[PDB]
Amino acid sequence: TDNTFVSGNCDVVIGIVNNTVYDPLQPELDSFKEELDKYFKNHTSP
Amino acid sequence: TDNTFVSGNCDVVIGIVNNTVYDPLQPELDSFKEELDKYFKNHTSP
Amino acid sequence: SALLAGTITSGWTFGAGAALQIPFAMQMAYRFNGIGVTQNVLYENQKL
Ligand SMILES: *[C@@H]1O[C@H](CO)[C@@H](O[C@@H]2O[C@H](CO)[C@@H](O[C@H]3O[C@H](CO)[C@@H](O)[C@H](O)[C@@H]3O)[C@H](O)[C@H]2NC(C)=O)[C@H](O)[C@H]1NC(C)=O
Ligand SMILES: *[C@@H]1O[C@H](CO)[C@@H](O[C@@H]2O[C@H](CO)[C@@H](O[C@H]3O[C@H](CO)[C@@H](O)[C@H](O)[C@@H]3O)[C@H](O)[C@H]2NC(C)=O)[C@H](O)[C@H]1NC(C)=O
Ligand SMILES: *[C@@H]1O[C@H](CO)[C@@H](O)[C@H](O)[C@H]1NC(C)=O
Ligand SMILES: *[C@@H]1O[C@H](CO)[C@@H](O)[C@H](O)[C@H]1NC(C)=O
Ligand SMILES: *[C@@H]1O[C@H](CO)[C@@H](O)[C@H](O)[C@H]1NC(C)=O
Repeated sequence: TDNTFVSGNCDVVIGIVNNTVYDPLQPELDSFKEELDKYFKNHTSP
Repeated sequence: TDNTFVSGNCDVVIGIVNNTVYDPLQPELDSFKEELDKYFKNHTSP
Repeated sequence: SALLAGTITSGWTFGAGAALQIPFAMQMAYRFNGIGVTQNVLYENQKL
Protein backbone atom coordinates (compact mmCIF):
# COMPACT_ATOMS: atom_id res chain seq x y z
CA THR A 1 0.00 0.00 0.00
CA ASP A 2 2.97 2.42 0.41
CA ASN A 3 3.98 1.61 -3.23
CA THR A 4 0.48 1.49 -4.74
CA PHE A 5 -2.83 3.30 -5.11
CA VAL A 6 -6.31 2.01 -6.04
CA SER A 7 -9.31 2.67 -8.29
CA GLY A 8 -12.53 0.65 -8.93
CA ASN A 9 -13.12 -3.11 -8.88
CA CYS A 10 -11.22 -5.51 -11.20
CA ASP A 11 -14.09 -5.85 -13.78
CA VAL A 12 -12.64 -2.89 -15.83
CA VAL A 13 -8.85 -3.47 -16.18
CA ILE A 14 -8.19 -5.82 -19.13
CA GLY A 15 -5.22 -8.18 -18.41
CA ILE A 16 -5.32 -7.52 -14.61
CA VAL A 17 -4.02 -10.41 -12.43
CA ASN A 18 -4.47 -11.62 -8.81
CA ASN A 19 -1.78 -11.46 -6.15
CA THR A 20 -1.80 -10.82 -2.39
CA VAL A 21 -0.93 -7.17 -1.57
CA TYR A 22 0.98 -6.68 1.67
CA ASP A 23 -0.16 -4.10 4.24
CA PRO A 24 2.89 -3.04 6.37
CA LEU A 25 0.41 -1.68 8.94
CA GLN A 26 -1.09 -5.17 9.51
CA PRO A 27 1.69 -7.30 11.16
CA GLU A 28 2.46 -4.21 13.29
CA LEU A 29 -1.16 -4.57 14.59
CA ASP A 30 -0.94 -8.41 14.68
CA SER A 31 2.22 -8.24 16.85
CA PHE A 32 0.46 -5.61 19.00
CA LYS A 33 -2.50 -8.15 19.22
CA GLU A 34 -0.13 -10.95 20.41
CA GLU A 35 1.35 -8.46 22.93
CA LEU A 36 -2.28 -7.60 23.87
CA ASP A 37 -3.27 -11.27 24.25
CA LYS A 38 -0.35 -11.76 26.65
CA TYR A 39 -1.69 -8.96 28.86
CA PHE A 40 -5.13 -10.61 28.72
CA LYS A 41 -3.71 -14.04 29.55
CA ASN A 42 -1.47 -12.84 32.43
CA HIS A 43 -4.39 -10.81 33.89
CA THR A 44 -6.08 -14.30 34.48
CA SER A 45 -3.34 -15.62 36.84
CA PRO A 46 -3.75 -13.16 39.85
CA THR B 1 -4.26 12.20 5.27
CA ASP B 2 -2.90 9.88 2.51
CA ASN B 3 -3.95 12.52 -0.09
CA THR B 4 -2.72 15.50 1.93
CA PHE B 5 0.31 17.13 3.52
CA VAL B 6 0.20 19.59 6.44
CA SER B 7 1.92 22.95 6.99
CA GLY B 8 1.05 25.74 9.46
CA ASN B 9 -2.16 26.81 11.22
CA CYS B 10 -5.62 28.14 10.16
CA ASP B 11 -4.68 31.89 10.40
CA VAL B 12 -2.23 32.37 7.48
CA VAL B 13 -3.91 30.82 4.39
CA ILE B 14 -6.25 33.31 2.73
CA GLY B 15 -9.56 31.53 1.89
CA ILE B 16 -8.99 28.26 3.86
CA VAL B 17 -12.32 26.50 4.87
CA ASN B 18 -13.53 23.92 7.41
CA ASN B 19 -13.94 20.24 6.51
CA THR B 20 -13.16 16.91 8.26
CA VAL B 21 -10.01 15.04 7.16
CA TYR B 22 -10.48 11.28 7.35
CA ASP B 23 -7.62 9.07 8.65
CA PRO B 24 -7.73 5.37 7.59
CA LEU B 25 -5.50 4.51 10.58
CA GLN B 26 -8.31 5.67 12.92
CA PRO B 27 -11.23 3.16 12.35
CA GLU B 28 -8.57 0.51 11.65
CA LEU B 29 -7.66 1.18 15.35
CA ASP B 30 -11.28 1.80 16.50
CA SER B 31 -12.24 -1.72 15.34
CA PHE B 32 -9.08 -2.70 17.33
CA LYS B 33 -10.57 -0.83 20.41
CA GLU B 34 -13.89 -2.74 20.18
CA GLU B 35 -11.99 -6.03 19.53
CA LEU B 36 -9.96 -5.15 22.72
CA ASP B 37 -12.89 -4.06 24.98
CA LYS B 38 -14.87 -7.33 24.27
CA TYR B 39 -11.76 -9.30 25.42
CA PHE B 40 -11.79 -7.09 28.57
CA LYS B 41 -15.48 -8.02 29.07
CA ASN B 42 -15.14 -11.81 28.57
CA HIS B 43 -12.01 -11.93 30.82
CA THR B 44 -14.28 -10.47 33.67
CA SER B 45 -16.59 -13.50 33.32
CA PRO B 46 -14.73 -16.61 34.58
CA SER C 1 -5.30 41.19 -24.52
CA ALA C 2 -6.90 37.77 -25.24
CA LEU C 3 -3.60 35.94 -24.53
CA LEU C 4 -3.16 37.94 -21.30
CA ALA C 5 -6.82 37.77 -20.16
CA GLY C 6 -6.87 34.05 -20.93
CA THR C 7 -3.67 33.62 -18.89
CA ILE C 8 -4.64 35.60 -15.75
CA THR C 9 -8.09 33.88 -15.60
CA SER C 10 -7.37 30.30 -16.81
CA GLY C 11 -3.59 29.60 -16.62
CA TRP C 12 -2.25 27.07 -19.20
CA THR C 13 -5.68 25.41 -19.77
CA PHE C 14 -6.71 27.56 -22.81
CA GLY C 15 -3.39 26.53 -24.44
CA ALA C 16 -4.71 22.92 -24.49
CA GLY C 17 -8.41 23.52 -25.31
CA ALA C 18 -11.37 25.41 -23.85
CA ALA C 19 -10.35 27.74 -20.97
CA LEU C 20 -10.77 26.32 -17.44
CA GLN C 21 -11.10 29.00 -14.71
CA ILE C 22 -8.84 28.76 -11.60
CA PRO C 23 -8.31 31.22 -8.65
CA PHE C 24 -5.00 33.02 -9.35
CA ALA C 25 -3.30 32.50 -5.99
CA MET C 26 -4.08 28.83 -6.28
CA GLN C 27 -2.81 28.73 -9.92
CA MET C 28 0.47 30.26 -8.83
CA ALA C 29 0.46 27.33 -6.38
CA TYR C 30 0.51 24.90 -9.30
CA ARG C 31 3.33 26.99 -10.80
CA PHE C 32 5.40 26.90 -7.60
CA ASN C 33 4.66 23.16 -7.46
CA GLY C 34 6.05 22.88 -11.07
CA ILE C 35 9.42 24.42 -9.98
CA GLY C 36 9.16 22.17 -6.86
CA VAL C 37 8.62 24.77 -4.11
CA THR C 38 5.57 23.07 -2.56
CA GLN C 39 2.30 24.98 -2.98
CA ASN C 40 1.87 25.87 0.74
CA VAL C 41 4.92 28.20 0.42
CA LEU C 42 2.86 30.46 -1.87
CA TYR C 43 -0.27 30.72 0.31
CA GLU C 44 1.93 31.18 3.44
CA ASN C 45 3.47 34.27 1.69
CA GLN C 46 0.76 35.42 -0.76
CA LYS C 47 0.86 39.09 0.42
CA LEU C 48 4.69 39.28 0.20
C1 LIG D 1 -9.03 -13.97 -9.46
O1 LIG D 1 -10.05 -13.97 -8.46
C2 LIG D 1 -11.38 -13.79 -8.97
C3 LIG D 1 -12.30 -13.75 -7.78
O2 LIG D 1 -11.79 -14.53 -6.70
C4 LIG D 1 -11.72 -14.92 -9.95
O3 LIG D 1 -13.01 -14.68 -10.52
C5 LIG D 1 -13.89 -15.77 -10.15
O4 LIG D 1 -13.66 -16.93 -10.96
C6 LIG D 1 -14.54 -18.08 -10.63
C7 LIG D 1 -14.10 -19.27 -11.49
O5 LIG D 1 -14.21 -18.93 -12.88
C8 LIG D 1 -16.01 -17.69 -10.82
O6 LIG D 1 -16.83 -18.84 -10.36
C9 LIG D 1 -18.25 -18.85 -10.76
O7 LIG D 1 -18.36 -18.73 -12.22
C10 LIG D 1 -19.76 -18.58 -12.73
C11 LIG D 1 -20.26 -17.14 -12.47
O8 LIG D 1 -19.26 -16.18 -12.87
C12 LIG D 1 -20.68 -19.66 -12.10
O9 LIG D 1 -21.45 -20.31 -13.15
C13 LIG D 1 -19.85 -20.75 -11.39
O10 LIG D 1 -20.74 -21.72 -10.79
C14 LIG D 1 -18.93 -20.16 -10.30
O11 LIG D 1 -19.74 -19.91 -9.13
C15 LIG D 1 -16.34 -16.41 -10.02
O12 LIG D 1 -17.68 -15.93 -10.31
C16 LIG D 1 -15.33 -15.30 -10.34
N1 LIG D 1 -15.57 -14.11 -9.52
C17 LIG D 1 -15.79 -12.91 -10.04
C18 LIG D 1 -15.98 -11.76 -9.04
O13 LIG D 1 -15.83 -12.72 -11.25
C19 LIG D 1 -10.67 -14.99 -11.05
O14 LIG D 1 -10.92 -16.13 -11.88
C20 LIG D 1 -9.27 -15.11 -10.45
N2 LIG D 1 -8.26 -15.12 -11.49
C21 LIG D 1 -7.11 -15.78 -11.39
C22 LIG D 1 -6.19 -15.68 -12.57
O15 LIG D 1 -6.82 -16.43 -10.39
C1 LIG E 1 -13.96 27.16 11.27
O1 LIG E 1 -13.88 26.26 12.43
C2 LIG E 1 -13.16 26.82 13.61
C3 LIG E 1 -13.22 25.79 14.75
O2 LIG E 1 -14.57 25.49 15.09
C4 LIG E 1 -13.83 28.15 14.01
O3 LIG E 1 -13.01 28.79 15.05
C5 LIG E 1 -13.73 29.20 16.25
O4 LIG E 1 -14.38 30.50 16.03
C6 LIG E 1 -15.17 31.01 17.17
C7 LIG E 1 -15.76 32.36 16.76
O5 LIG E 1 -14.72 33.23 16.28
C8 LIG E 1 -14.29 31.07 18.44
O6 LIG E 1 -15.19 31.39 19.58
C9 LIG E 1 -14.56 32.07 20.72
O7 LIG E 1 -14.11 33.43 20.36
C10 LIG E 1 -13.47 34.18 21.47
C11 LIG E 1 -12.07 33.61 21.80
O8 LIG E 1 -11.20 33.72 20.65
C12 LIG E 1 -14.37 34.20 22.73
O9 LIG E 1 -14.58 35.58 23.13
C13 LIG E 1 -15.74 33.53 22.47
O10 LIG E 1 -16.51 33.44 23.70
C14 LIG E 1 -15.57 32.12 21.88
O11 LIG E 1 -15.10 31.23 22.93
C15 LIG E 1 -13.60 29.70 18.67
O12 LIG E 1 -12.77 29.68 19.87
C16 LIG E 1 -12.75 29.38 17.43
N1 LIG E 1 -11.95 28.17 17.63
C17 LIG E 1 -10.79 27.96 17.03
C18 LIG E 1 -10.04 26.68 17.45
O13 LIG E 1 -10.34 28.73 16.18
C19 LIG E 1 -13.95 29.14 12.85
O14 LIG E 1 -14.64 30.32 13.31
C20 LIG E 1 -14.67 28.47 11.67
N2 LIG E 1 -14.74 29.35 10.52
C21 LIG E 1 -15.72 29.27 9.63
C22 LIG E 1 -15.53 30.04 8.31
O15 LIG E 1 -16.71 28.56 9.79
C1 LIG F 1 -2.70 -12.29 -24.86
O1 LIG F 1 -2.44 -13.04 -26.09
C2 LIG F 1 -2.78 -14.49 -26.02
C3 LIG F 1 -2.49 -15.13 -27.38
O2 LIG F 1 -1.06 -15.21 -27.57
C4 LIG F 1 -4.25 -14.66 -25.59
O3 LIG F 1 -4.57 -16.02 -25.27
C5 LIG F 1 -4.53 -13.90 -24.30
O4 LIG F 1 -5.94 -14.09 -23.97
C6 LIG F 1 -4.17 -12.43 -24.44
N1 LIG F 1 -4.42 -11.76 -23.16
C7 LIG F 1 -5.20 -10.70 -23.05
C8 LIG F 1 -5.27 -10.06 -21.65
O5 LIG F 1 -5.85 -10.27 -24.00
C1 LIG G 1 2.32 -10.09 34.50
O1 LIG G 1 1.72 -8.85 35.06
C2 LIG G 1 2.40 -8.34 36.29
C3 LIG G 1 1.67 -7.10 36.81
O2 LIG G 1 0.36 -7.48 37.26
C4 LIG G 1 3.89 -8.06 35.95
O3 LIG G 1 4.65 -7.77 37.13
C5 LIG G 1 4.54 -9.28 35.31
O4 LIG G 1 5.90 -8.91 34.96
C6 LIG G 1 3.77 -9.80 34.06
N1 LIG G 1 4.40 -11.02 33.51
C7 LIG G 1 4.36 -11.33 32.21
C8 LIG G 1 5.19 -12.52 31.73
O5 LIG G 1 3.67 -10.65 31.44
C1 LIG H 1 -14.39 -16.10 26.27
O1 LIG H 1 -13.33 -16.96 26.72
C2 LIG H 1 -13.77 -18.36 27.00
C3 LIG H 1 -12.56 -19.18 27.52
O2 LIG H 1 -12.20 -18.76 28.85
C4 LIG H 1 -14.38 -18.97 25.70
O3 LIG H 1 -15.02 -20.25 25.97
C5 LIG H 1 -15.50 -18.08 25.15
O4 LIG H 1 -16.01 -18.64 23.90
C6 LIG H 1 -15.00 -16.64 24.93
N1 LIG H 1 -16.10 -15.81 24.46
C7 LIG H 1 -15.93 -14.67 23.79
C8 LIG H 1 -17.21 -13.91 23.44
O5 LIG H 1 -14.80 -14.26 23.49
